[PDB]
Amino acid sequence: DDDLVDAEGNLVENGGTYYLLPHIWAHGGGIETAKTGNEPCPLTVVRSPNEVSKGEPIRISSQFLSLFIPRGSLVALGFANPPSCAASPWWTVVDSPQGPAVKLSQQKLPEKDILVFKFEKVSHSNIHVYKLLYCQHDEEDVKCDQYIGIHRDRNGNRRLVVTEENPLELVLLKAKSET
Repeated sequence: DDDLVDAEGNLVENGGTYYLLPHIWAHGGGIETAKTGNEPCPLTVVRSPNEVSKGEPIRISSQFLSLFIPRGSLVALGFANPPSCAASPWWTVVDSPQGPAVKLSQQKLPEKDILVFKFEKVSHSNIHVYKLLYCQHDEEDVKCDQYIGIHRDRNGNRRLVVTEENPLELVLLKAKSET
């Protein structure tokens, strides 16, 4: 086993709630939502610009029943307290002209549209730091070949989108609670 480890050195709990913080202190705060484009409400998943903000507590749920999250496990990521307009907490990835973007949804999605993420251990770190991969279909299965990074839009929103150059790198900090 090489399970996911949180920021304090304890195994990440499956289904538990964590703050998804940048490894580099100066790179902003935790994850939250913004209302962008023609969205009717906040459905865009973004990173807070406030370095002191832990952002929202995020549920990290494996495809398995286990207590912890094994190496190479696909996960679904969801807001413990999502905007009222989202039908569920879960993040999904929606294609667009500029590329896949991380969003919330106004309907309930099938598990195959939310179990699309995987954390990947970053080499050369003392603290457990992970890149976040997006896993598209291998037309029957799934393949995690793209990374999530940030794209600051003309309004300053630091949107989580599929990236090419600089994957974000996070540390998972356990939250006092979710709900």
